[PDB]
Amino acid sequence: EPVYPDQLRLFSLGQGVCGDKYRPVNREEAQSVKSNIVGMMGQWQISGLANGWVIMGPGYNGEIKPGTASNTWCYPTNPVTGEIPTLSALDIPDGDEVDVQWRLVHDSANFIKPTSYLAHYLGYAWVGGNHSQYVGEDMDVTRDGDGWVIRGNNDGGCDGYRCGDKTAIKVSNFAYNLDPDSFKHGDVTQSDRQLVKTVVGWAVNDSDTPQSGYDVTLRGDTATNWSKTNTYGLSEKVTTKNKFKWPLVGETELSIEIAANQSWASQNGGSTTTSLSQSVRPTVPARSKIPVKIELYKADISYPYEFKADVSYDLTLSGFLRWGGNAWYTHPDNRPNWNHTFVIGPYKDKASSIRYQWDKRYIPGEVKWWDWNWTIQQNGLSTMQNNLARVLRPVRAGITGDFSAESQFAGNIEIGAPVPLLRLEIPLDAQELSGLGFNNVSLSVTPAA
Amino acid sequence: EPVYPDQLRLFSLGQGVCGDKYRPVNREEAQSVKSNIVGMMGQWQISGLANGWVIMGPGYNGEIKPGTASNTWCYPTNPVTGEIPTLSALDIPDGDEVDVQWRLVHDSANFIKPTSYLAHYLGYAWVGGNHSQYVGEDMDVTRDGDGWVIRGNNDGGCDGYRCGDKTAIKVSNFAYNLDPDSFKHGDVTQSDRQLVKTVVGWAVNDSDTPQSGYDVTLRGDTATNWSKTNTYGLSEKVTTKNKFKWPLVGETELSIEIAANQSWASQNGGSTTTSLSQSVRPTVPARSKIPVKIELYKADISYPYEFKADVSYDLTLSGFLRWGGNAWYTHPDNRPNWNHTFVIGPYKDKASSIRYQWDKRYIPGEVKWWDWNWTIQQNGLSTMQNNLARVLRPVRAGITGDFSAESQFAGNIEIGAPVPLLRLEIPLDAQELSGLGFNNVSLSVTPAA
Repeated sequence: EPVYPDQLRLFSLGQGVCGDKYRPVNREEAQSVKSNIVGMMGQWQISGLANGWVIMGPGYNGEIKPGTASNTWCYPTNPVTGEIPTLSALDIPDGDEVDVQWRLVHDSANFIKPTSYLAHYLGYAWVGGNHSQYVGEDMDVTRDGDGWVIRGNNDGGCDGYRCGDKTAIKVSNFAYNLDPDSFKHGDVTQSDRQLVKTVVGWAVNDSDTPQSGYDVTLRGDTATNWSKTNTYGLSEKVTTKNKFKWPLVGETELSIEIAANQSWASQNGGSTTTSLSQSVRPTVPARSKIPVKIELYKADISYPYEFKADVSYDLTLSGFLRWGGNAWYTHPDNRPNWNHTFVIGPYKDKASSIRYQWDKRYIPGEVKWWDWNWTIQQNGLSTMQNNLARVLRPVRAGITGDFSAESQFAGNIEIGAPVPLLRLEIPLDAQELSGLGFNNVSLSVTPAA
Repeated sequence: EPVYPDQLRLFSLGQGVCGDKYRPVNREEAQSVKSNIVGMMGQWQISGLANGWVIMGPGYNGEIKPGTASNTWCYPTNPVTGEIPTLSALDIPDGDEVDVQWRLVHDSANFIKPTSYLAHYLGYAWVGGNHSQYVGEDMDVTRDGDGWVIRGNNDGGCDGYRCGDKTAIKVSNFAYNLDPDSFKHGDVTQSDRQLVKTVVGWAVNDSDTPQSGYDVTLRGDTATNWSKTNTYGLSEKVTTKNKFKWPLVGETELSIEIAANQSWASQNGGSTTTSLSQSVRPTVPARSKIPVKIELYKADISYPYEFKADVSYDLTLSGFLRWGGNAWYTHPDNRPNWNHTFVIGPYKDKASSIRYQWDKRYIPGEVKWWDWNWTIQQNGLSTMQNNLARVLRPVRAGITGDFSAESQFAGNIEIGAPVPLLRLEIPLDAQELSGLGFNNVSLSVTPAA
């Protein structure tokens, strides 16, 4: 009877008052899911729990102590049970795309067997070859254009009504979305950082009155020459939902961003240029000057990287539905030749979401596709969870290569101790800085605004 | 004027209804933070925005479309401005404790400079050695028991009231909490699952009445032998707040768990027996028997692992407060020798929490220590934000080693096509099975419920 974070619900109805049909989560429970509750709160928020206890936002390390609050963390009085576990991803080794599909589609234990049992549990008939008495066994795996078809082998002769019409399991419409959070790198091959130059000088306040309201700003541009290899071909078909900054490693800093909805192998490197945008606002006492320093750098890195790409695809089951032993909601007995497709990956619509239908299996208005509750009474809550936990298991391919970058950048503008005497007195040799890789470098003393 | 995700508050009062002193977040605002709002929502949760618009939970891919809901995502009508930015973590490689601490503390850019400036901005005097005009330079970092002290060098003479009384930045009381989520693993060295045996038999329905409503269940014991190495000593002082199961890699199922509050290096292996409890619900027709199968495996895995430990510590600033330029709330001008600790990491209390004091700087009765608003007027909001961001930047140390496991388990109980002719006639050789490492194995038949 564990509490399912995702069923929790926050209410604002007074001390210890839950919305209708829910009840308060007590500390004991709050403790077991502490991580998930704090994660849904504001930094300094205080929400109430049962029997004079409260739980605090991450700002408070999620402390749970005695207290009162007008809002309450509530949980269903009649909790929906048997959620589908989320197993750890099945890592597929990088390779060419076919290398990846092959390894997935021919995996008996992790794919063929479990998707087959699904079709079987749903109601499809003859999901297995004539050479086995068990389901998901003796199955030919045939290529069919882009997708793959998995059917029971007919070789020889079978015996049973329409036993000759084996169920097909079509796998198609593959996509590989790169997960920027799975970044990882090896031994930092090349690494080093040099101080190519320090720009020094003064800012002066020639008056008898001190000065504040003036921003000292330094602008200019520099560059970063980078490159990344892509050991395999799958790279050509992997994309990111949204752009991102390449992770920092070591000390050296970089300015690199990968585009979204664009191939990973098409963004193999290049030379981009960066701005310089510091703007300090120092106070200089009348008849005085502060020393101002600016350090210029040049560093570079080399290291093997590795990101993970989530593999998603369409699962299509087609054959005919059993007699007095079916899971469609109408429960046909005319052996209709059904054709359904679930999407194994991000939500698309209710019809294709095993997870959706399964989690709303109790709101009658929602059960418009598969009667998940029926499969549960037929095989038992466990067999169903486990079966689905395998089919919905996260499949991931690894994308690897080499990374190397060279960049130049400025440190911060630093001001020192004022000294007895706003205008600047710091020499810039536009020519020289340029030679070192710093362009249109300039320093502006301008009124604050 | 960005919306601060962590200032959001959910109310359950009806379409568009926010609690007092709060207003409904609109589309555009919801857009710019979509990632965070959807990350604070239950999987299938649907919450209202302004003007009949609704934002959906993560299970729905966080979709924003026209809709109505009972609860509303709200925002303050007077938010606290200028939140301290949260930078990207600073990853430090594995190594012995001192080495890890050294790499953090001896870091000028990420540590010395930022913490020095903090002390400078707060009013501490002489935060730098007399070899540099700039704050945070010519700093001597010395070992002070278990901590470290960063104090300005004193060689030679100095010039300034009590300038020989350099402020000291003392870093101490380090803690390291391993993040079970940070888990990563290299190339799977050893890996493979041998089918050591496959028990086969039949389940017979001695009646004319098609029996069902009873489930067959296998049960017994078998061991899992695991070992792991810890490359460095940082391990001896790291823990986990709560226990956890070791992550599943490949197919080889395991059952192993790390205890909480037990040094990582003290849990390097052992042999832990694991049970086995499969079960199926065979619906067998009249006068019939079905073939049942149970494959028993043996698999082993080996791979280098790596987690991440969050580094926390106390930061104490001590020196005297500058005259006419100070930030303690009472603003002393008697150059008192001050002493103060900040806890850099999880929350501990108000006095030692920069984030708290910063977010509550506009509540008069909350300003009992440092006057943050002062520093803003003294250096500018942007300068203060960037400094505190560097100072509060998350620091994670990496934990590494090798892991290897060898276990045994049963696959699911599979059943086949019922055949013309509940008791089980599946033979179990206790001795054979015990000789293969499978003990107390048995098959029971009981009422499905």
